[PDB]
Amino acid sequence: KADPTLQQKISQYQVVGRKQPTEAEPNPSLFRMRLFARNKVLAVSKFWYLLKKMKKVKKSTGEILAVNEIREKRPTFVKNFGVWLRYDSRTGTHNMYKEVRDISQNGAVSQLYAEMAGRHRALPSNIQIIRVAEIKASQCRRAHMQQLFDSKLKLPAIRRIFPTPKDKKSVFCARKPTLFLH
Amino acid sequence: TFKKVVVIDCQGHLLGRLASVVAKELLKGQQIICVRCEDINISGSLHRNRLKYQRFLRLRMNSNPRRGPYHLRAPSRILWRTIRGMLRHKVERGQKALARLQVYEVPTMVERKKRMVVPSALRIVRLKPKRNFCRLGDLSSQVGWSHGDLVARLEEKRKTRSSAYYQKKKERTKMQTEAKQFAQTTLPKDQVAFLQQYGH
Amino acid sequence: TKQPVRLYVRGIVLGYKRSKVNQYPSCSLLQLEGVNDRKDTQFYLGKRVAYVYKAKTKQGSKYRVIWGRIRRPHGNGGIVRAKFRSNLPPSSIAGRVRVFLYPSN
Amino acid sequence: FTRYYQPGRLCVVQYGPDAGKLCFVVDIINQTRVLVDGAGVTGVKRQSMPVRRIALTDQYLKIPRSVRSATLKKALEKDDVIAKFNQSSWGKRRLAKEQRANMSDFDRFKLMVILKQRRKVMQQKLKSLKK
Amino acid sequence: KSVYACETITIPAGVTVDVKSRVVTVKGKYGEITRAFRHLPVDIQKTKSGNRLKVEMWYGTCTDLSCIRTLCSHIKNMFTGVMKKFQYKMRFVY
Amino acid sequence: REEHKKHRQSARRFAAEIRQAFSDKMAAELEAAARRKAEEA
RNA sequence: GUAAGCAGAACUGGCGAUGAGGGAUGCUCCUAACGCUUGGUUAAGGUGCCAAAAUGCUCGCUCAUCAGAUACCAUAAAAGGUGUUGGUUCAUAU
RNA sequence: ACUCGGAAUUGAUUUCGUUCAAAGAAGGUAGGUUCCUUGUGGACCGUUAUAUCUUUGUUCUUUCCUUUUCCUUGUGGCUGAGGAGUGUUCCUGUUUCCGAGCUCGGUUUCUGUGAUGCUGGCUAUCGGUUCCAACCGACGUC
Repeated sequence: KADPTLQQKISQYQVVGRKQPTEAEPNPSLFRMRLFARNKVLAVSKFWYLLKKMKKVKKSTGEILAVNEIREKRPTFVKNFGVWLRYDSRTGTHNMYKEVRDISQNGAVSQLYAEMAGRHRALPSNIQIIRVAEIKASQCRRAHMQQLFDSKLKLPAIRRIFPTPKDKKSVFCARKPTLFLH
Repeated sequence: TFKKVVVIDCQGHLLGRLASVVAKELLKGQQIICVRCEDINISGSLHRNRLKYQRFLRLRMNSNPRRGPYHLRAPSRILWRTIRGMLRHKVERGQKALARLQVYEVPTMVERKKRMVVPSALRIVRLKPKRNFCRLGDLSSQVGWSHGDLVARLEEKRKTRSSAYYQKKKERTKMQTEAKQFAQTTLPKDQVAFLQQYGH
Repeated sequence: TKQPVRLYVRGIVLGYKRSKVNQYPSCSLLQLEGVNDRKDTQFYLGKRVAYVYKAKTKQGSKYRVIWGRIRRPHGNGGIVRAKFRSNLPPSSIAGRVRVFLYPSN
Repeated sequence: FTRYYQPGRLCVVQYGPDAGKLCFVVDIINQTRVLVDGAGVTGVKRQSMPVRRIALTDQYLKIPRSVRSATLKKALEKDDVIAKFNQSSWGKRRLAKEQRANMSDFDRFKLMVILKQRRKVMQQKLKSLKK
Repeated sequence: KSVYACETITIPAGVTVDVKSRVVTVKGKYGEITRAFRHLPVDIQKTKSGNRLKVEMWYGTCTDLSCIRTLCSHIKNMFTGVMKKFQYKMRFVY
Repeated sequence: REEHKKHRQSARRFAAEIRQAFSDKMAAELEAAARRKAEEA
């Protein structure tokens, strides 16, 4: 009943692996990382890829302990996110800082892969979102965020093209439609 | 699953978007008239579309251009081509579909009947505003369609003719709905509350 | 005079089940008046159909029929597949067809 | 330019699963899409609905901004906006289309017997008022 | 892009203004100009204290925001038209 | 259902044990970016 | 070898000996290999019309007085742009 | 092939939600000032007051989603059942309830392996040989 179509199917996951015991080196140092992914499996894939860049570890030489799903605390109300990220253009790599507004962190990251692909043509494979912090209104530094802030904000509905539920739709009509609506 | 005839008003309409709806309905067996084809619209500016129509006039059979692509100047005849462009018209079935279609640039006959509107293929809906568009009546009179200002005169004549019809009808729409309010009182008080459930 | 009181839904023969390049004229293809989704279609499944047409000669009357029935829906639109006793003739295309509303529920 | 996407404006939801139910706005998320809900008894769970889907209604109840779903229900019951919309036209014919759908066969027969009996009396006055 | 933007125009004393639809008649003492603005997506509307003419657009992208001030400059020219006229002196050279 | 209400104090303590740890790293990483601008220039 | 739908090799897979569905059209690409068939389900690939299936839903970018549009594939580069949309980093709102 | 439904479980032992309590805040309500373009206005000051929200406890809620195994009623498609007989004695199922220690034995009616059941039209249709139409396909050798 809840509409599948609006959002991407991102969920946030914590991951914790630890390399692997040896007779030289027993009890290693443990790791932790928050990741965004489709699934409980595909988080672990992305964990081992990212941990390979940091430290001399692999999926064969490593061992994973826990994959905790994380969600929002309170998803009812709207909040500002300052997303840090990197991506790979056809020249080279660039770090960015985007600012997105939605009810959830999952909703923000869904909205960002749309935005990032649409502008910069950045493929899903290249993007790696580094950290997604919650931000106060008096903190966002982007101008498109600032217009929205303030109580009593109003927005008039202009040019009302309605996506008719199917079956409602007919190929011919009589009257010609009315878009200003009022 | 369909009416006997369906007369289309073609003002406000986008040329391909209209034609693609109209094509599929001719194949399903519906008989169609198109009407006021001079006022039909196209996206892009007037200069842009006339430059595209000049690429069309450049085409001809070089051996004997009597034979080759017939460059049809009239708006009615232009719309007719793009509907035929969306049909397998060499096969026998495709030909039958064109037979159903009637296109006019408004005559007698079907001023008296109602004209419908395809809402999906419509400029106020589709073209995001500011984005420049072009009327086919302008584009045709640029390229040697002589009869612009008759289709001005005849329409302007039969709009005055129609507004005379309107004010008869509008007086006797009042007159029925006055006599409705008497008749709704005098029949018993149960059945008045019955109709106000279901709207009438 | 005219036919009094019709108890059928009325329907057009679109074509056959096909690809770009292959008919499968076993399975005819059918549009119904009103009906516009898969959700609206699930009334009409099972329900029995007739192409009627007329001929130059057979058993005391000029008209023929080909009986069939509705099988299953076809795509996210209303359109719905059918099976007739004979395969349907390709003369019957853009051709009217009576969907009766028995068998009931 | 009447009608604003603002807190506590009433909305008819035209597309989507809800289809035809009424809702209140809470908060604007960004320039598309808004934090639509209903406490009750429309019974539309709160969500990030797009702006395209929802026709704005004339009536609003004034409340401040982002809002708890309980504190609608208190501020609703004083005003009764959902009742007041339902008085006016558009509101009436919304309920007509619900109750036309739900007619029995005898209930559809009832209608056309009354409506034809009206037309006997309607035609008698249309001759008499002419005279 | 940008949620709201509104510049306002001062009407001088010996003039009247009648904006029905987009189209703006300006009658003064000397003559009167009418001029249409059915290109621009914009809400023109004069005030309660009727020697001021506000004008606004919601949702203006940065190209289309630059048509708010183009309105004001054209309407201001129509005022100093119907009061004062526009003399253009041209000199011959040879 | 009674044993659900038993440990539900400790359930929220796991939610904090996550969000504290990455919010400290969030904070600690940004101060490293501040020092490299100062020390080089 | 300047290069070639050029010449000569290594490993595996094809074409040749091989149709079917897709790439509009193609011996070699993709899916997939074939006894006659009834029903069901997919693959590659697609859903405005030709054409079976979305003028479906949802979020960005683009206005072209030669827009662009799907691997093999039916060409485009150095160098420019205060056209527009974002980013990185300095300096006083620009 | 599509559906109306439920019953327990896993996570963060509640994601939420909801009743209170204190604390804090701004995208600052009542309240003061004040200002125009008189507004469903804006600046300054105010922290719940004639609106609130968030953090942190607490009041009682099992659904959102997500693990896990399993019982369900509603419509439809394709294929199949046929020369007689007797009838359940054995056999599996469902069921009457009697005893022995959820499990086994004895006993009664009912249904399967042993099910085709009812009914209509025509005695010319059905079918076949020919030619023709229509939609889709379809350009010997080295």
